Parts: sequence; C-alpha cells; structure tokens
Amino acid sequence: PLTKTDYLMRLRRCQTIDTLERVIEKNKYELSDNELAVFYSAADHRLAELTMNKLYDKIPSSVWKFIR
Amino acid sequence: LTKTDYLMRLRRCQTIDTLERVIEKNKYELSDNELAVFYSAADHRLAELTMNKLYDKIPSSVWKFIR
Amino acid sequence: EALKILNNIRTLRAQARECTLETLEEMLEKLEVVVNERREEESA
Amino acid sequence: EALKILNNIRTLRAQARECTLETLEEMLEKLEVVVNERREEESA
Repeated sequence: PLTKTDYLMRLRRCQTIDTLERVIEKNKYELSDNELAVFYSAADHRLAELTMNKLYDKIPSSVWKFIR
Repeated sequence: LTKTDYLMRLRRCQTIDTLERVIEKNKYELSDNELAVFYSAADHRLAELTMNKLYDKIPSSVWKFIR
Repeated sequence: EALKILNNIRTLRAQARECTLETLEEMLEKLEVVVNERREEESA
Repeated sequence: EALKILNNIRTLRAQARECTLETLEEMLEKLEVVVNERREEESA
C-alpha cells in the first residue's frame, strides 16, 4: 500500500498552505478513506514543516503545539 | 448518563463472564452515542474485576493485563 | 464527540491491527500533545 | 476504523475539547499500552 513518505513527496511541493488547504480538500473527496489516514500524516507533517519554514525528516513533539 | 452511573451498575457484576454477558447484551441495545460512555465504565469494571481490586481511578499498569 | 468512541481498550486493539506501527506512534504523539495541552489548561 | 481522526492534529484538539480531561487521560494511557504491545509484536 501507499506509505506516508510517498504522499509527503508530492505535498512537499505544496506551498503557502492556501494551496495545501486546497490540495487536502481536493484529496479528501476521492480519497481512499483508509489510506487517507496515511495521507493525513503527510498533511500534518507538511503543515508542520511549513508553519515553521524548516524541513523535518521526523517531526519533533515540540512543534505540534504551534499548529492552529 | 455518566460513567460512574454505569460503573455503579456494573459494579454489581461478578466473575467477568457475567460482565461479558451484560456487556454483550448492551452492545446491541444501547444508544451508540450513549454506548461509548458505557464502554468507559465497562473497561473500568473489567479491569477492577481482572485484578480483584476496586479502583476509583484505574492505574496505567493494569491495562496490559486486560484480555 | 466521535473521538470518545476510542476510549475502548478492546476496540482500540481492533482498529489498531490494520494500522502500521509507525503511524501508531504519530497518533500517540499527536494525542499526548493534546492532553498535555489540557493538563496545563484545565488542571493547571 | 475511526482512527483516521486521531492522526489529524487540528480536529483532534477540537473533538478533545468536547471530551473531559479525566477520560482523555484514560484514552491516552489506553493508547500508550496498545502501541507498546505492537513494539514487541513486530520487533527485531
């Protein structure tokens, strides 16, 4: 099955969140639902490393607090 | 209804097998939205029945022993 | 709301079988972050 | 199952507000136990 890193590859390109909110919105409808669980990890990851302008391989526990 | 309320009722239950039975009967009859809170009391009772001690709040240690 | 359904240790295991371990750690880390936010808020 | 909500930080906070803290603690300690169990399972 598709893994989180794969989704993250594509989402790494998604910039300024507004585009991300759009891409996540575009995904949710048509998404596998079960796979969506893996995709959500990439959404949060990317959103995390975008809110902070740093690129993490693994998101630190410290970072999650800053998400809106 | 609150969890303690369900826990009061389930507190009467003995020998786990009887609890499994009441829990089994509840699954198909309950409000679903309400059922979730019953599950909280159900775990509590089963825990405190698994160990033969009555905890007001369940210690993290016991959850491993649950079947 | 519908988060409350997860407070069932048997059902937690069930739904857990179909998730891989590396995701489980993320969910857990998501969660503790959330309750730590309330431990400070509510309790403190 | 309904776990997909758990790995989504935004709504996770939200739906957590509508639950009490004393349950959140229960759920978390429940979750932590479950994930610890697969660590041994997979292993090596």
